[PDB]
Amino acid sequence: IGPGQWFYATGQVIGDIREAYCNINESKWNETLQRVSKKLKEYFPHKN
Amino acid sequence: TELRDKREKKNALFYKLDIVQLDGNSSQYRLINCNTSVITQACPKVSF
Amino acid sequence: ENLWVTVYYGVPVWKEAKTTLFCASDAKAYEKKVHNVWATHACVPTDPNPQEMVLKNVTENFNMWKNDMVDQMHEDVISLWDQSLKPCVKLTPLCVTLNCTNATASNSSIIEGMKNCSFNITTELRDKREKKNALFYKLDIVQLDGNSSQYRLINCNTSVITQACPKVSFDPIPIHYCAPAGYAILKCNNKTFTGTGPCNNVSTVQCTHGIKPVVSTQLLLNGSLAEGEIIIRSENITNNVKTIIVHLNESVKIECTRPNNKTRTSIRIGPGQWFYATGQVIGDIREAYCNINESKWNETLQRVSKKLKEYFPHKNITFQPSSGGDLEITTHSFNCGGEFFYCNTSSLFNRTYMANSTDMANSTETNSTRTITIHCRIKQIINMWQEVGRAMYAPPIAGNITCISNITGLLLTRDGGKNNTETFRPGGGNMKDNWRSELYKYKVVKIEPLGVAPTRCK
Amino acid sequence: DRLFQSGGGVSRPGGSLRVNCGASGFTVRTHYMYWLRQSPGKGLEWVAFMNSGGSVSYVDSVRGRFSVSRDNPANAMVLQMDALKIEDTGTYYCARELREAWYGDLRDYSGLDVWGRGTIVSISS
Amino acid sequence: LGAAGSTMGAASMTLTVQARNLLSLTVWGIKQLQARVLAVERYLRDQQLLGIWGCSGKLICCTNVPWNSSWSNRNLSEIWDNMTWLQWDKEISNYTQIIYGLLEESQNQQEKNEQDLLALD
Amino acid sequence: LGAAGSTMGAASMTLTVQARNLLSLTVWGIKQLQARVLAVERYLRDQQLLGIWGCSGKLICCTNVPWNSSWSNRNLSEIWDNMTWLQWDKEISNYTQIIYGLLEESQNQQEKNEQDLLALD
Amino acid sequence: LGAAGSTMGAASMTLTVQARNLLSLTVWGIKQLQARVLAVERYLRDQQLLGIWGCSGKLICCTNVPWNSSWSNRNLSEIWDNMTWLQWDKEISNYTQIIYGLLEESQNQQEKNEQDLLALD
Ligand SMILES: *[C@@H]1O[C@H](CO)[C@@H](O[C@@H]2O[C@H](CO)[C@@H](O[C@@H]3O[C@H](CO[C@H]4O[C@H](CO)[C@@H](O)[C@H](O)[C@@H]4O)[C@@H](O)[C@H](O[C@H]4O[C@H](CO)[C@@H](O)[C@H](O)[C@@H]4O)[C@@H]3O)[C@H](O)[C@H]2NC(C)=O)[C@H](O)[C@H]1NC(C)=O
Ligand SMILES: *[C@@H]1O[C@H](CO)[C@@H](O[C@@H]2O[C@H](CO)[C@@H](O[C@@H]3O[C@H](CO)[C@@H](O)[C@H](O[C@H]4O[C@H](CO)[C@@H](O)[C@H](O)[C@@H]4O)[C@@H]3O)[C@H](O)[C@H]2NC(C)=O)[C@H](O)[C@H]1NC(C)=O
Ligand SMILES: *[C@@H]1O[C@H](CO)[C@@H](O[C@@H]2O[C@H](CO)[C@@H](O[C@@H]3O[C@H](CO)[C@@H](O)[C@H](O)[C@@H]3O)[C@H](O)[C@H]2NC(C)=O)[C@H](O)[C@H]1NC(C)=O
Ligand SMILES: *[C@@H]1O[C@H](CO)[C@@H](O[C@@H]2O[C@H](CO)[C@@H](O[C@@H]3O[C@H](CO)[C@@H](O)[C@H](O)[C@@H]3O)[C@H](O)[C@H]2NC(C)=O)[C@H](O)[C@H]1NC(C)=O
Ligand SMILES: *[C@@H]1O[C@H](CO)[C@@H](O[C@@H]2O[C@H](CO)[C@@H](O[C@@H]3O[C@H](CO)[C@@H](O)[C@H](O)[C@@H]3O)[C@H](O)[C@H]2NC(C)=O)[C@H](O)[C@H]1NC(C)=O
Ligand SMILES: *[C@@H]1O[C@H](CO)[C@@H](O[C@@H]2O[C@H](CO)[C@@H](O[C@@H]3O[C@H](CO)[C@@H](O)[C@H](O)[C@@H]3O)[C@H](O)[C@H]2NC(C)=O)[C@H](O)[C@H]1NC(C)=O
Ligand SMILES: *[C@@H]1O[C@H](CO)[C@@H](O[C@@H]2O[C@H](CO)[C@@H](O[C@@H]3O[C@H](CO)[C@@H](O)[C@H](O)[C@@H]3O)[C@H](O)[C@H]2NC(C)=O)[C@H](O)[C@H]1NC(C)=O
Ligand SMILES: *[C@@H]1O[C@H](CO)[C@@H](O[C@@H]2O[C@H](CO)[C@@H](O)[C@H](O)[C@H]2NC(C)=O)[C@H](O)[C@H]1NC(C)=O
Ligand SMILES: *[C@@H]1O[C@H](CO)[C@@H](O[C@@H]2O[C@H](CO)[C@@H](O)[C@H](O)[C@H]2NC(C)=O)[C@H](O)[C@H]1NC(C)=O
Ligand SMILES: *[C@@H]1O[C@H](CO)[C@@H](O[C@@H]2O[C@H](CO)[C@@H](O)[C@H](O)[C@H]2NC(C)=O)[C@H](O)[C@H]1NC(C)=O
Ligand SMILES: *[C@@H]1O[C@H](CO)[C@@H](O[C@@H]2O[C@H](CO)[C@@H](O)[C@H](O)[C@H]2NC(C)=O)[C@H](O)[C@H]1NC(C)=O
Ligand SMILES: *[C@@H]1O[C@H](CO)[C@@H](O[C@@H]2O[C@H](CO)[C@@H](O)[C@H](O)[C@H]2NC(C)=O)[C@H](O)[C@H]1NC(C)=O
Ligand SMILES: *[C@@H]1O[C@H](CO)[C@@H](O[C@@H]2O[C@H](CO)[C@@H](O)[C@H](O)[C@H]2NC(C)=O)[C@H](O)[C@H]1NC(C)=O
Ligand SMILES: *[C@@H]1O[C@H](CO)[C@@H](O)[C@H](O)[C@H]1NC(C)=O
Ligand SMILES: *[C@@H]1O[C@H](CO)[C@@H](O)[C@H](O)[C@H]1NC(C)=O
Ligand SMILES: *[C@@H]1O[C@H](CO)[C@@H](O)[C@H](O)[C@H]1NC(C)=O
Ligand SMILES: *[C@@H]1O[C@H](CO)[C@@H](O)[C@H](O)[C@H]1NC(C)=O
Ligand SMILES: *[C@@H]1O[C@H](CO)[C@@H](O)[C@H](O)[C@H]1NC(C)=O
Ligand SMILES: *[C@@H]1O[C@H](CO)[C@@H](O)[C@H](O)[C@H]1NC(C)=O
Ligand SMILES: *[C@@H]1O[C@H](CO)[C@@H](O)[C@H](O)[C@H]1NC(C)=O
Ligand SMILES: *[C@@H]1O[C@H](CO)[C@@H](O)[C@H](O)[C@H]1NC(C)=O
Ligand SMILES: *[C@@H]1O[C@H](CO)[C@@H](O)[C@H](O)[C@H]1NC(C)=O
Ligand SMILES: *[C@@H]1O[C@H](CO)[C@@H](O)[C@H](O)[C@H]1NC(C)=O
Repeated sequence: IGPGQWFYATGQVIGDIREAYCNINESKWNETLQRVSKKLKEYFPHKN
Repeated sequence: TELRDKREKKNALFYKLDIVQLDGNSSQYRLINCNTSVITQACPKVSF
Repeated sequence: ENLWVTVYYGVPVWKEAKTTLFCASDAKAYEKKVHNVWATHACVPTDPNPQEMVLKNVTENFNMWKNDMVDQMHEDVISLWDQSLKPCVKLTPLCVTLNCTNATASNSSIIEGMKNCSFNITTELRDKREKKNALFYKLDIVQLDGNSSQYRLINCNTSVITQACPKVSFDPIPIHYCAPAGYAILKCNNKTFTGTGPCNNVSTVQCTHGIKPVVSTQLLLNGSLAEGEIIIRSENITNNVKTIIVHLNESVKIECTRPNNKTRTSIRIGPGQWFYATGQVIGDIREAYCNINESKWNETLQRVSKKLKEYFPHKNITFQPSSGGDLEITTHSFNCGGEFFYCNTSSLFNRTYMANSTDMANSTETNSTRTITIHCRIKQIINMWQEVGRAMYAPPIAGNITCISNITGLLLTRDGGKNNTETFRPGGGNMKDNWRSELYKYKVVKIEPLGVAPTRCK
Repeated sequence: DRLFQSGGGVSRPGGSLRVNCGASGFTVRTHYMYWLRQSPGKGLEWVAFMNSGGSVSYVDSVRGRFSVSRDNPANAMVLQMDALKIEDTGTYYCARELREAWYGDLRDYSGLDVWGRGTIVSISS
Repeated sequence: LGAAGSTMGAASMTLTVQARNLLSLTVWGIKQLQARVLAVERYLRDQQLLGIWGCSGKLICCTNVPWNSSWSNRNLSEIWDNMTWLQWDKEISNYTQIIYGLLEESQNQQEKNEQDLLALD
Repeated sequence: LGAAGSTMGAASMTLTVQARNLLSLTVWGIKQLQARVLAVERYLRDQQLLGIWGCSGKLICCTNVPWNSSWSNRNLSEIWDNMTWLQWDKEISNYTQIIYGLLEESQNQQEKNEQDLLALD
Repeated sequence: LGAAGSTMGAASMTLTVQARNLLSLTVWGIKQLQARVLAVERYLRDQQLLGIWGCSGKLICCTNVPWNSSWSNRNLSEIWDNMTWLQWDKEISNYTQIIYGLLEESQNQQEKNEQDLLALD
C-alpha cells in the first residue's frame, strides 16, 4: 500500500475443499441436556 | 502504489459473505461496510 | 547489665536502588512555545543550587559500567527527538519518480547529483499539478530500479520521511538531574577514578551539573576535561569486544566549515505545508573541511599511547583508520549549523609508537603552520540512531557554515592477533557510551531512616 | 587485508570437522562474511552468511548441522560441521564482502573482494 | 546527610536533619506525580510504624523490649564507640523483621490493653 | 479482615491489623494516581478527625464525653457480648454525626482552653 | 474563615475551624491531581514543622523559648487587645525565619537529648 503498509489476503487455495466443521460426543451432550432439563423443570415446576 | 502515479491491477480472494454486490451492474462488487464505516487491518503483534 | 531495645528515626543510612531521576534546566527559557523543548525543558524548575556536602570518613563503590541512570538519559533523548517531529509536515506526497540530470552552476563538474532534480507536485487545488525542480545532495538519491534517468528518494519504499520544523531545530541544552525525596545523588570526587572500586572521597548533591545531549560518532566534543592526566576507562581491557574510553585532560580546538553557500527555495505542498530545498548554489565550489593543530594532536596521541600501554603492559602499539560498515561507524558525524556532516578521519590514526628508539623534538613541528586538513561530506535525510523506520529530513541552510568545537575524548576499539602487538582504531556507535562518559561520577541511593539498637533505659 | 584458513581434513560420514578463518587488516566482527564450498570440478555454492550484526543465515542443506561462531580473541570465524555427509566433500572458502548501506538503507555494492585460499574437506568411508 | 561516616553515638546527635529532608507536559507530568506520591507513601509508612510502635512524636524513644544477645554479642561501648550505622544495619538486617514484629504488638499493644485495664472498673 | 463476624469485645483485641492495611500508559496511569491520592485523602481525613478529637497516636482512647441513653438502651454486657460491629454501626449511624460534633469541640477544645488557662498567669 | 477581622485573643478561640478546611479528561485531569498533591504537601509540611517543634497534636502549645524584645516592643495587652493576626504577621515576617530556626532545635532537640539523658544510666 505504501511506506510500511500492506494488505494481507488469500492467495492460492490448497488443495482439497472441505467445509470447516465441529465434532461433539453425542452421549455426553445427551446426558448433559437431560440433566439440564431435569434441573430446569424446577423453576417451571410443571408440564414438559 | 507506491509512487502515487503507477497504479496496478491486482487480485485477491475474499470470503463471499464479506462481499456485497454493487448498487448497479452485477459484475461490480463492493466491500461489505465501506460506504458506512472505517475498516482497519489487525496488526500481527496485536493478535489478542 | 540492662540492654533494652531502642529505635531511631532519621538515621543517615542508605542503600543502592533503582528509581526515576528528574530533569532540571537553566534559567533562560527557550521562549518558542514548542512542546518538546519549551514545555519539556523551559517549563522545568530552573537553577538548582549544587550546595555539595563533602563526607568525612566515608567509602563507597562506584560502578560506571553498570548503573541505572544512563538508560534514562538514552530514554529522554529518544523521547525528545520523537516529540520534535510530531507537529510538522510529512513528505509522503514527495517520494515520487524523480527525473534528475547532473549539472550545476557556472561550470557543471561538481553536482554531485543535486542539480535540477525534477518532479510532479499536485498543489494546491489537487487538480493543477506542476513540474518543479530542486537540488538534493547526491548521497541522498538512489537510482530507480529501472532506467538510469529515473531516481528515487533514498528511503521511501521503506519508511516515512518527515521534515524538521524551524522552531524545533534542537541545539544542545545542558540538562541537570535531581532525585526525588528519600533519594540522594553521591559523587566519588576522585581525580584518578577509573570507574570502579571503592572511592575514599564521597560527597552528595541535590543536583548534578548540566550534561548536554550531544550525539556523536567516535570523538567526544563539547565535553568536560579530565582534572589531572589523560584517563583510560574500559570494562575489561583484555576483552577484545569492550569499547575503550579515552578522557583527555586538555581540549583540542577543531575548526570545520562548509565554505560555499546555497540559496534556499520552497515548494508549496498545501495549506500550511512547504518543502524546503536547495535552489541556486553560490558561487564557487569547495568541499567542506576541518582543520586541526598537528602538534597538539601529536603530543596528545603520544600521551594516549603512553597511558594505553599500561593496560597492555608489553609490546608496541598501532593505530589504524576505520575498517568498514556504514560510514556512521567509520566517519566523524556531527550537526554544526543544523546541517549534518561526515568527515573521513582516516588520516588521523595512521601513526605508530616504539620503545625508546628516537625522540627528535627539536622540530617544534613548524611555526604554527602545519594545519592538518580533512575532507567532509554532508547530508539531509537522517535515520537517527534513536530509531528505525522514521527518517528525518533536514532543510538546507542558506549561506555558508562555520563551526568551532573542543575535542575532549575518544572512543576506541581494539584487535588481537597480528604479530605480537596491539592494534586499535576508532569505534563508537553506542549512544550510551557517550553519556556513560560523563555520568560515571554519579550514583543514586535511597534513604531508609528507621533503625534499631540496644541502649540502657527502660 | 588478508584472510587465512586452517582445519578441514578427513572424516567419515557422521563425524565432525572444523575450519578456522582469521583476518588481518580488519576485524571479522564488523564486516559481512561468507562461507562457500566448491565440490571438485563443479561450481561454487553458498553455505553460510554472517552480517556485521553477527546474526547468521544458513542454507537449508546444512541447517542444524553447520554452525558458525565468532572467535574475537583470535579475530576469526569458525565453521563447526557435525553430522557430515558425502555431499559435504569439497574445498571450502571464507570471504569478505564490501557493501554500502547508508543509515541502514543500501545504495552501493562491490561484491566479494577478499578470498581465503580454501581448505580441503573429504568425507569418505 | 553528614553524619554517616561518624560513629553511632556521634550520628545520634543530629537526626532532625534527615527528618526535614525525608519529605518535600506528558513526559515528566506523570513522573512528578509518581515521585511525590511515592514520597508520601514512604513517609506515611514510617509514621504508621511509629503509630503502632508508639513513639509517634519522638525521634528517640525507649521502651520495654529486652535485647537478644543472639542478634549480636558486641558490647555497647564497642557498638556506640567506633562503628557507623551503615555497618550496624548490615549486621542487624536479618533479625530486623523479627524485631519489628515483636516491637509492634508485644510492646505497645500489650501496653494499651493493660493500660485501659488499669483504668478499667 | 478477620474479626468482623466476631463479637465487639473480641474484635477489639486486633485493631493494628486494619491499621497496617488501611494505607499503602494512558489507560491505568490516571487511574493509579486517582486511587493513591484517594487513599491518602481518606487516611488523612481520619488522622485529622483524631487531631481534633485528640487521641492522635492511640488506637484506643477514653475521654470525658457522657453517653446518651437515647442513642441506645442496650446493656454494655449485651453490646460487647454477642454483637458484631457491623450491627452496632447500623444502629448508631443516625446519631454518629451528632456524636462527632460533640466529641470534636466540647471534649477536646474545651480541654485545650481550660488547660492553657490552668497554666495561665 | 470568620475571625480574621477580629482581635488575636478573639480569633484564638476558633482554630479547629481552619483545621477542618485546611485539607480535603485531559484538561482538568492533570490539574486535579496537581492540586490535591499540593494540598497534601503543604499539610504534611506543617505537620513536619510540628513534629520537629513537638506540639504534634495540640493546636496550642507553650514551650521554653524566651521572646525577644527586639522583634517587637509592644505590650501583650496591646497585641492581644486590638490587633488582627493579619497585621501581626506583617510585623513579625522578618524574624519569622529566625524564630523557626531557634524553635526547631534549641527547644525540642535539646529537650530530647537532655530527656533521654535523664532516663539514661
Ligand atoms: C558546542 O557545540 C555547539 C554545536 O556546534 C557549538 O555551538 C555553536 O556556537 C556558535 C558560536 O557561539 C553558534 O553560532 C552562532 O549562531 C547564532 C545563530 O544561531 C541561531 O540561529 C540559527 C539559524 O540562523 C539556528 O540554527 C540556531 O539553532 C540558533 O537558533 C548567531 O546569531 C551567532 O552570531 C552571533 O555572534 C557573532 C559572534 O560570534 C556575532 O558576530 C553575530 O552578530 C551574532 O551576535 C553565531 O553565529 C552556533 O549556532 C552554535 N551551534 C549550536 C548547535 O549550538 C559550540 O561552538 C560547541 N563548543 C565547543 C567547545 O565544542
Ligand atoms: C576529595 O576530592 C574532592 C574533589 O573532587 C575534594 O573536594 C574539593 O576540595 C577542595 C579542597 O578542599 C576544594 O577546593 C576549594 O573549595 C572551596 C569550597 O569547597 C572552593 O570555594 C574553592 O574555590 C576557589 O579556590 C580554587 C583553588 O583552590 C580556585 O581554583 C577556584 O577558582 C576558587 O577561587 C576551592 O575549590 C573543592 O572546592 C572541593 N570540591 C568541590 C566540588 O567543592 C576533597 O577535598 C577531596 N578530599 C578528600 C579527603 O576526600
Ligand atoms: C554528469 O556526470 C558525468 C559523470 O561524472 C560527467 O562526465 C564524466 O567526466 C568524467 C571525468 O573525466 C569521466 O570519467 C572518465 O572520463 C575519461 C575521459 O574523460 C574516460 O576515459 C574514463 O573512462 C572515465 O569515464 C566520465 O566518463 C564522464 N561521463 C560522461 C557520461 O561523460 C558529466 O560531465 C556530468 N554532466 C553532464 C553529463 O551534463
Ligand atoms: C583515587 O583513585 C585512585 C585509583 O583510581 C586511588 O589509588 C588507590 O590508592 C590505594 C591506596 O593508596 C591503592 O591501594 C594500594 O595498593 C597497593 C598495590 O598497588 C598496595 O601495595 C597498598 O598497600 C594499597 O593497598 C590502590 O591500589 C589505588 N588504586 C589503584 C587502581 O591502584 C586513590 O587512593 C584515590 N584517591 C585519591 C587520589 O585521593
Ligand atoms: C595533561 O596530562 C599530560 C600527561 O601527564 C601532561 O603532560 C606533561 O607534559 C610535560 C611537558 O612535556 C611533561 O614534562 C616532562 O616530564 C618528563 C617526566 O615526566 C621530564 O623528563 C621532561 O624533562 C619534562 O619535564 C610532564 O612530565 C607531563 N606529565 C607527566 C605526568 O609526565 C599535561 O601537562 C597535562 N595537561 C593538561 C592541560 O592537563
Ligand atoms: C576479561 O577478559 C579476559 C580475556 O577476554 C577474560 O579472561 C578469559 O576468560 C575466558 C572466559 O572465562 C577464558 O576462556 C576459557 O578458556 C579456558 C582455557 O582452558 C577454557 O577451558 C574455557 O572453556 C573458556 O573458554 C579465557 O581463557 C580467559 N583468558 C585469560 C587470559 O584470562 C576474563 O575472564 C574477563 N573478565 C571478566 C570479569 O569478564
Ligand atoms: C608528529 O608531528 C610531526 C611534525 O612534522 C609529523 O611527523 C613528520 O612527518 C613528515 C611526513 O611523514 C616528515 O617529513 C618526512 O621526513 C622524513 C625524515 O624524517 C623524510 O625522509 C621524508 O621525505 C619527509 O620529508 C617529518 O620529518 C616528520 N617530522 C617529525 C618531527 O616527526 C607528524 O605529523 C607527527 N608524527 C606522527 C607519527 O604522526
Ligand atoms: C528528464 O528531463 C530531460 C530534460 O528535458 C528529458 O530529456 C528530454 O527527453 C526528450 C525525449 O527523448 C527529448 O525529446 C528532449 O530533447 C530531451 N531534452 C533534454 C534537454 O535532454 C528526459 O526525457 C526526462 N526524463 C524523463 C521524462 O523520464
Ligand atoms: C509529470 O508527469 C507527466 C505525465 O506523466 C510527465 O509528462 C510525460 O512525459 C513523458 C516522457 O517525457 C511523455 O511521453 C508524455 O507525453 C508526457 N505527458 C504529459 C501529459 O506531459 C512529466 O514528465 C512529469 N514531470 C515531472 C517533473 O515529474
Ligand atoms: C599548536 O600547537 C603548538 C605546539 O603544540 C602551540 O604552540 C604553543 O605556543 C605557545 C606560545 O609560545 C607556548 O606557550 C606553548 O607552550 C606552545 N605549545 C606547546 C604544546 O608547546 C600552538 O599554540 C598551537 N596552536 C594553537 C592555535 O593553539
Ligand atoms: C573520622 O575518623 C576519625 C578517626 O576515626 C574521627 O576522629 C575523632 O575526632 C573527634 C573530634 O576530632 C574526637 O572527639 C574523637 O575522639 C576522634 N576519634 C578517633 C577514633 O580518632 C573523626 O571524628 C571522624 N569524622 C567523622 C565526621 O566522624
Ligand atoms: C461464632 O459464634 C459462636 C457462638 O455465638 C462463638 O462461640 C464462642 O466461642 C468462644 C471460644 O470458643 C467462647 O469463649 C465463647 O463463650 C463462645 N460464645 C458463645 C455465645 O457460644 C464464636 O466465638 C464465634 N466465632 C467468632 C470468630 O466470633
Ligand atoms: C468589630 O470591631 C468592634 C470595635 O473594634 C468590636 O467591638 C467589640 O465587641 C465585643 C462584643 O460586642 C465587645 O466585647 C468588645 O469590647 C468590643 N470592642 C471594642 C473595641 O469595641 C467587634 O468585636 C469587632 N467584630 C469582630 C467580629 O471582631
Ligand atoms: C497445509 O500446509 C502445509 C504446509 O504448506 C502442507 O504440508 C499441508 O499439506 C497443507 N494442508 C492442506 C489440507 O492443504
Ligand atoms: C408432555 O409430554 C407429552 C408426551 O410425553 C406431550 O405429548 C405433551 O404435549 C406434553 N405436554 C405438556 C403440557 O408439556
Ligand atoms: C452494465 O450496465 C448496462 C446499462 O444498462 C446494462 O445494459 C448491462 O447489462 C450491465 N452489465 C452487467 C453485467 O450488469
Ligand atoms: C528506458 O527503458 C528502455 C526499455 O528497455 C531502454 O531501452 C532504454 O535504454 C531506457 N533508457 C534509459 C535512459 O535507461
Ligand atoms: C616494536 O617496534 C619495532 C620498531 O621499534 C617494530 O619493528 C616491531 O614490529 C614492534 N614489535 C612489537 C612486538 O610490537
Ligand atoms: C554567502 O552569502 C553571503 C550573503 O548572501 C554573501 O555575502 C557571501 O559572499 C556568500 N559566500 C559564499 C562563499 O558564497
Ligand atoms: C561565509 O564566508 C565569509 C567569507 O569567506 C565569512 O566572512 C563568513 O564568516 C562565512 N559565514 C559562515 C556562516 O560560514
Ligand atoms: C565491653 O566491650 C569490651 C570490648 O572492647 C569487652 O572486653 C567487655 O567485656 C565488654 N563488656 C563490659 C565492659 O561490661
Ligand atoms: C543474614 O542472612 C543472609 C542471607 O542468608 C546471610 O548472607 C547473612 O550472612 C546473614 N547474617 C546473619 C548475621 O545472620
Ligand atoms: C502595656 O501597654 C501599655 C500601652 O497601652 C504601656 O503603657 C505599658 O507600659 C505596658 N506594660 C505594662 C502595663 O506592664
